[PDB]
Amino acid sequence: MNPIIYTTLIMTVMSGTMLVMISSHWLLIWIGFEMNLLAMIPVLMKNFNPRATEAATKYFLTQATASMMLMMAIIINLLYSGQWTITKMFNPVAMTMMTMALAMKLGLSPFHFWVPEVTQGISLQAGLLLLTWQKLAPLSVLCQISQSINPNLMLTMAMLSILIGGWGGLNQTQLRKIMAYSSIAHMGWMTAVLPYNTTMTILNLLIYITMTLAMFMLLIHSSATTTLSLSHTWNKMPVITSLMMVTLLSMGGLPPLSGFMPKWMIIQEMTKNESIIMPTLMAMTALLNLYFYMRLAYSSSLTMFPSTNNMKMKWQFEHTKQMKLLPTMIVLSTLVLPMTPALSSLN
Amino acid sequence: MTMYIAFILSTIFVIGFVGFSSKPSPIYGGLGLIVSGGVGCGIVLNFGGSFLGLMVFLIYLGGMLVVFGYTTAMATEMYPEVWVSNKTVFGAFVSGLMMEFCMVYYALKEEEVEIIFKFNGLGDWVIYDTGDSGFFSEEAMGIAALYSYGTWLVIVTGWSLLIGVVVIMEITRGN
Amino acid sequence: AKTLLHKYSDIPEGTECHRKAYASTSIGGATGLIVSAYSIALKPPASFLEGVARTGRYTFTSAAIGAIFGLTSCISAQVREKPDDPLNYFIGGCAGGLTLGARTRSYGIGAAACAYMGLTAALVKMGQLEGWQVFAEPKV
Amino acid sequence: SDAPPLTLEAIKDRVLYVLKLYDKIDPEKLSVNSHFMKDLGLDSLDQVEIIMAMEDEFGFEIPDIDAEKLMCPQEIVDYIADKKDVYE
Amino acid sequence: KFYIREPPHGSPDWLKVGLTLGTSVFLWIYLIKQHKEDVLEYKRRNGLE
Amino acid sequence: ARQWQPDVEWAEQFGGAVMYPTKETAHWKPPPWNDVDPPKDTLVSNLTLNFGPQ
Amino acid sequence: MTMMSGRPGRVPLQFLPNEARSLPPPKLTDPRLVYMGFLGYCSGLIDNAIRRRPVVSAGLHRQLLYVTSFVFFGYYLLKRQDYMYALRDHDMFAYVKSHPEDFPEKDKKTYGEILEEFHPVR
Amino acid sequence: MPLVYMNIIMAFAIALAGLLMYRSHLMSSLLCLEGMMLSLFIMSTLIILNTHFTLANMMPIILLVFAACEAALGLSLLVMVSNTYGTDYVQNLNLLQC
Amino acid sequence: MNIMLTLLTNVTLASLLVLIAFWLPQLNAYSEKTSPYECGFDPMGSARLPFSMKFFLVAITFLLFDLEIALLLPLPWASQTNNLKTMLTMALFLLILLAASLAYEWTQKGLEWAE
Ligand SMILES: CCCCCCCCCCCCCCCCCC(=O)OC[C@H](COP(=O)([O-])OCC(O)COP(=O)([O-])OC[C@@H](COC(=O)CCCCCCCCCCCCCCCCC)OC(=O)CCCCCCCCCCCCCCCCC)OC(=O)CCCCCCCCCCCCCCCCC
Ligand SMILES: CCCCCCCCCCCCCCCCCC(=O)OC[C@H](COP(=O)([O-])OCC(O)COP(=O)([O-])OC[C@@H](COC(=O)CCCCCCCCCCCCCCCCC)OC(=O)CCCCCCCCCCCCCCCCC)OC(=O)CCCCCCCCCCCCCCCCC
Ligand SMILES: CCCCCCCCCCCCCCCCCC(=O)OC[C@H](COP(=O)([O-])OCC(O)COP(=O)([O-])OC[C@@H](COC(=O)CCCCCCCCCCCCCCCCC)OC(=O)CCCCCCCCCCCCCCCCC)OC(=O)CCCCCCCCCCCCCCCCC
Ligand SMILES: CCCCCCCCCCCCCCCCC[C@@H](O)O[C@H](CO[C@H](O)CCCCCCCCCCCCCCC)COP(=O)(O)OCC[N+](C)(C)C
Ligand SMILES: CCCCCCCCCCCCCCCCC[C@@H](O)O[C@H](CO[C@H](O)CCCCCCCCCCCCCCC)COP(=O)(O)OCC[N+](C)(C)C
Ligand SMILES: CCCCCCCCCCCCCCCCC[C@@H](O)O[C@H](CO[C@H](O)CCCCCCCCCCCCCCC)COP(=O)(O)OCC[N+](C)(C)C
Ligand SMILES: CCCCCCCCCCCC(=O)SCCNC(=O)CCNC(=O)[C@H](O)C(C)(C)COP(=O)(O)O
Repeated sequence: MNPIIYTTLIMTVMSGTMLVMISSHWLLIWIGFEMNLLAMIPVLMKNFNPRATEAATKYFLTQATASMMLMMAIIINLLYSGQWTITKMFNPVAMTMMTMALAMKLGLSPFHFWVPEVTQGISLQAGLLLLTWQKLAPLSVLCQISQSINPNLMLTMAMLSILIGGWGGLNQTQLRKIMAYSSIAHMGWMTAVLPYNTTMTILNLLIYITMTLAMFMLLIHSSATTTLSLSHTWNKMPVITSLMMVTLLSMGGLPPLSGFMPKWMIIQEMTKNESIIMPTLMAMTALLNLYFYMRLAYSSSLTMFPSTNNMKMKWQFEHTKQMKLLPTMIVLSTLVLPMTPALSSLN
Repeated sequence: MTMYIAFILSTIFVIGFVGFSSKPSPIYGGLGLIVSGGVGCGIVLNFGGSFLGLMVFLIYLGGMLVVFGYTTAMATEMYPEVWVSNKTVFGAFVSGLMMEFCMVYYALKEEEVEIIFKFNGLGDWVIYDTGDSGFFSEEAMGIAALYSYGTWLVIVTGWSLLIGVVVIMEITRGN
Repeated sequence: AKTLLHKYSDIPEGTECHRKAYASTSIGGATGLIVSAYSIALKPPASFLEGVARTGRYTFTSAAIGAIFGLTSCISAQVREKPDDPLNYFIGGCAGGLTLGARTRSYGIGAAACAYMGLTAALVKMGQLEGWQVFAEPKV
Repeated sequence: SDAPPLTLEAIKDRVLYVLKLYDKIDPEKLSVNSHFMKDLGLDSLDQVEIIMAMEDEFGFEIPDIDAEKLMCPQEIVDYIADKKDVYE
Repeated sequence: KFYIREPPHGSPDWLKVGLTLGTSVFLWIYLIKQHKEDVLEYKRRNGLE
Repeated sequence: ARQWQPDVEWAEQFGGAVMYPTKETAHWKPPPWNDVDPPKDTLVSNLTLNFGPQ
Repeated sequence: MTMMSGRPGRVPLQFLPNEARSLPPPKLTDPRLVYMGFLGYCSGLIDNAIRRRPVVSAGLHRQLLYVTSFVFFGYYLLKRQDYMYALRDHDMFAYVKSHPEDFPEKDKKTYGEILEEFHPVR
Repeated sequence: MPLVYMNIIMAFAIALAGLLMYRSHLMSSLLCLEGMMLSLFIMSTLIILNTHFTLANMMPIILLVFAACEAALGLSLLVMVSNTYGTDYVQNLNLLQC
Repeated sequence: MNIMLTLLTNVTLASLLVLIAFWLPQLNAYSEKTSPYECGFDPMGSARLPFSMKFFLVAITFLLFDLEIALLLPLPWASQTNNLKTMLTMALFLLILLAASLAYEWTQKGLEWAE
């Protein structure tokens, strides 16, 4: 792929997302989704191999079905009220269709099956883009129509997402599938609090995006895609493994790290609405994500796995390409808990 | 009640959808989609959408020619399937036919809300407007307003078309 | 739908044990049917008849669990003259757990199901009494 | 999981099943130790056909130099066991 | 010592160093003046001084 | 004496295609080191045509 | 679910309305600003460590830029957060004032006339 | 609602069901996607014509445009899939698991 | 109403011609007469085998270029608007983007058939 072509494709993806963000008309939001998918399919296939082709095909099928359901919901809403503005849907059937379509776009359970496969089939850069930037548009649409959310369906999908993310992550040795299941669980956390406080949803999205960017950049810097490949990093760059262990602890929600701030806030917000059982179950379930993060930390930085002889050669060479935003991303992923009240700036 | 021409057309539309959704060989699926496109063009013509119906018919004819070529290239088998050569295909076709029959019967014999809402039928002619004025067609004016009102739509559509050309070229490169 | 749960909850706790058992059996059968549908969709049974058998065993297990729980809880409530008591729900839940263990023919499964299902049923009864909400409305 | 751990007994049963399906062999005068040319009175081409049936049954090709040595059901059993790495 | 070009030579890139230092200095001066103006506006609006 | 550190046998627990190996996933194979599978010998047949005699 | 985004008279993308100038600006020695500078310094140290440079002394201009950028952004973030909390308090007080029937004042009794139950510890 | 509206909505439901239940060929699923788009076009056109929403008359055309893009996208992917396997059967797309 | 009658008449006439052609003459059908034609000989393979498309990329591009026709057909009515400058700008911009798409595919060897 030409660098100019790749830049144009990335700009088209971002401009489709922004068109979704800035539109007041349902047709323009649908157009933004369509443009985003059209430009995003080639990016998944930059490095050509059968696995990338399969991931692109699965992604296209899922997103096209979601787009068709999205348009059907829009058309039913127009039928029952001659309105195109994205304010609040006037038909419960259209609302159910829209909720299911946006859940399929986000990958919430039980529409989660494509996320680990597509993440495993693409490179780490494509995985970073897919798991960070692709969540903005459906979440923005869901935030705009939050007052029309049926709480039962949304909360059921969120709880299923948390549970399934934990259970699926428990079984993985590939790092991309671990990241995908973490994404599913975090998306469940994001959508659990949506019918109550969209500011908490935005804060959770920001924290998750920062930690995911740090994780994927640390995985690109130490070019590992499996657990055993990552077990070799300590013998070449120990600082990377130490920072990765701290970031993994933050992703587990352990205080006083940054990852604790969203869940905490979400929990307290839910208790303001006499929701007690569900936050308790969600936290006890996120314990599973913490468990497999700790397993990765055990294999990567807290113990020293055996290495190979050829590693000596790698001792003689540095990294020619540096990621400029990795240190800031790590610091934001760990030490921003004392700045918690700043969330008032988000509303 | 008046000859229910629109109802017959919509029934044939649903039948063609059942035909290509039971998924026989893509030759017959394309045939069913062509039939559905022509009949939907007829429906829209009956409701006053001459340009939109003709355009959708033309667009789907071109797309189905491309689909036929691609089916002969990469979607063929030794014995292509018809709606009666397979237990699964015939079962799906029959199930769709009787499902449409049941929906129609529960619609025109009594008032019942299947999924979204309920109604009695009575033919489309009731809900018209009897608007009596004009030396033009409102559909043509609304479509032509795209170049004066819909500048933003034209911009985004043209950008998406150019990007789609670039995208197909990028995808089919291989290597 | 929630109409099945409303049909179960409309009957008073210690009255009309047959109707309450029938309602709980209906709820269990629906749950088992949904479980069978997902199992067939994600784990194909290699033949139509084996899929039918899997659906039958799943649905009968779930319906038997529901029937046993409802009957036992209603009978315990009416015999003890203690409605609005989580003990009856605990007894019914353990009866359903023993039913599941006998179905799977496992002693450990039976004991664990008794304990956990009884705890869950007692918790549900407590939530019914004190008005605990699972899906809270957005009050603030 | 894949096919169960094929044993010597199942291999021997399959070999005799496809050997008794051959029309030029008396179904009861055949034994595991019977020599094709001597006891069964077969020719070289009959032996080649038997090896073709063996290849069809056990799903793997047999070269000519080896097939010239398989001269009774027991030799076929030993060859199949060696090729499939079966100890029992 | 080294046998290769060693892009970092005995001298540092004075252009980049100057740009970085100038950016920091300008940001600090801008912050100082903005805080001064904010204090003055707050006092004028609330009638303190 | 020295601190215990993982060895090869300890390391191979994390080298399979999946944690918790069952009988169904025992035949699963880890993906290739680069994300490139070997090409399949799916030879595309040409079309054979009789041109003439008539 | 969206409390303050629909407030009347809200300019879409300002980040700092004019009325926020009526509030006292945060002091430049604000402990939150000092923590922001500390975060910038930590980012600079991690930048040195990742690039395999002397952690404490490698690029002094880079650490200075890190700290300055973090402090610069943190000042305006603190201003916006303070303004939002002030807006919340203003709206709450106005709503309480405009609805006296929902926030009644009831006379408070002294503990000598309120009967509290005693639970012995034994 | 007229019975024509119910027929069009049922057509969309049938096309969605046909897409969600896969046989071997991917081309059939692509055709189901196209049928879904056609039913959406018909439904929106009927609503806009009945309500005499003049400026919305250009809405269905835009729909068609993006339909084409989607169609093209699908066909592109199909080509590559065939090039890998000599077939468009969806059971060959199983290198990745959950 | 008239167009429906015309279509029915034309289809009826064609079907009646087919019926006459199939029921009037004397038919003698045997296996050699009805065999497939390959100029003297039995075909080696099936005619249902895959048949490679060397112009597949142009076929896909035809799909995208067919919708520019939909976008450009309302131009005679669009020419009657009061703000002719905006309409002319948008029409010229759309045609320019179409020409740019054609040029991009041409220069990237996208119009050359596969070998
Ligand atoms: C607006 C939004 C709404 C949208 C939705 C609206 C949809 C409307 C459109 C409806 C019109 C139809 C359109 C045509 C679509 C194209 C279909 C197609 O191409 O099939 C390809 C598909 C695969 O193609 P293939 O590769 O050629 O087939 C190879 C073999 O099939 C496979 O090889 P094998 O033989 O080796 O495999 C073993 C065997 C395995 O087969 C089995 O094991 C299935 C047998 C289960 C029997 C169930 C027990 C009976 C009792 C339950 C009744 C409940 C009440 C009981 C109350 C208490 C009882 C005392 O076959 C299977 O694996 C098939 C499994 C899938 C079964 C059907 C899927 C349904 C959901 C899955 C759950 C299954 C039922 C569980 C119970 C759920 C609750 C009823 O073919 C099929 O699998 C089924 C044949 C197609 C005919 C069925 C289509 C009708 C269903 C339409 C949707 C449901 C109703 C719609 C609305 C109604 C209410 C609103
Ligand atoms: C914090 C500090 C420390 C606290 C924590 C630590 C201490 C507490 C926890 C540790 C101990 C508790 C663990 C529970 C036992 C788990 C058993 C197990 O895992 O089975 C798997 C295990 C493997 O399953 P499998 O591989 O599928 O089957 C192969 C079998 O090995 C093949 O087996 P088999 O063919 O040879 O024969 C099996 C068969 C026949 O087995 C036999 O031959 C022996 C018969 C055993 C049945 C009961 C014992 C009879 C003799 C004493 C009778 C009671 C004396 C007085 C009790 C009241 C005291 C006033 O079993 C039966 O038929 C059972 C029928 C049930 C009738 C009685 C049920 C009464 C349950 C509770 C009674 C007491 C309530 C508590 C009162 C406390 C007073 C303050 O099955 C067994 O081998 C054991 C099965 C026998 C069950 C013994 C349970 C009695 C102990 C009391 C349990 C109640 C406490 C737990 C509360 C929740 C209960 C639902
Ligand atoms: C709560 C209140 C506030 C608390 C503050 C927050 C916590 C501390 C600050 C955190 C961030 C700051 C430092 C992080 C970047 C440093 C990078 C680094 O690697 O350090 C190496 C570096 C030494 O390397 P070198 O000099 O270039 O030469 C040695 C070679 O490089 C040879 O080195 P090597 O790379 O070849 O050695 C290999 C080694 C390399 O591995 C490492 O070096 C580990 C680095 C981990 C990065 C920390 C994560 C990012 C920050 C998150 C902190 C979380 C805190 C929450 C609690 C959880 C604790 C984990 O790998 C291993 O040995 C494997 C160990 C695995 C065991 C698991 C533990 C690892 C994570 C533990 C992190 C603990 C927190 C940070 C504590 C400070 C660490 C320097 O350490 C330093 O010199 C920096 C320390 C600070 C000095 C500046 C202080 C200012 C000067 C004094 C002025 C007084 C100020 C007040 C004025 C008053 C007027 C008088
Ligand atoms: C903020 C940074 C700016 C540059 C980057 C912006 C990125 C987005 C792309 C372009 C922005 C779109 C703005 C144009 C919106 C159109 C509406 C506005 O401009 O008015 C039009 C004015 O017409 C202008 O000529 C618009 C045409 C300008 C755009 C054409 C070329 C620019 C396209 C560049 C990006 C597109 C993709 C890449 C192409 C190479 C029509 O108004 P008018 O007709 O008076 O009255 C209509 C009301 N009536 C009906 C009641 C009478
Ligand atoms: C990891 C911690 C989070 C880091 C977040 C990224 C930090 C860098 C971002 C770069 C700063 C520029 C962002 C915006 C500046 C100007 C844009 C401004 O106009 O936007 C306003 C909005 O202001 C911004 O949203 C504020 C961004 C501040 C984010 C930081 C808060 C993080 C919470 C606490 C964590 C501590 C962070 C420490 C920082 C180093 C418009 O408001 P409005 O259009 O009406 O709201 C739209 C959404 N509504 C309607 C649904 C409500
Ligand atoms: C240009 C457009 C306008 C055209 C208008 C005319 C349209 C004509 C359509 C087709 C007719 C042309 C065919 C020529 C005569 C028809 C003969 C055939 O169709 O029927 C025969 C009739 O055969 C029937 O199977 C047996 C007759 C019994 C069935 C008739 C049912 C009712 C009759 C009961 C007797 C009581 C009278 C009731 C009526 C008043 C079958 O002959 P068959 O050998 O196969 O086919 C070869 C025909 N050959 C010999 C001419 C080459
Ligand atoms: C469908 C219609 C098909 C009909 C057409 C068939 C056309 C094919 C014709 C092919 C003719 C040939 O190849 S001609 C075959 C080539 N020549 C020979 O085979 C003779 C020399 N071989 C011997 O003498 C051996 O000793 C021997 C007697 C075999 C003892 O075999 P055993 O070691 O076992 O004992």
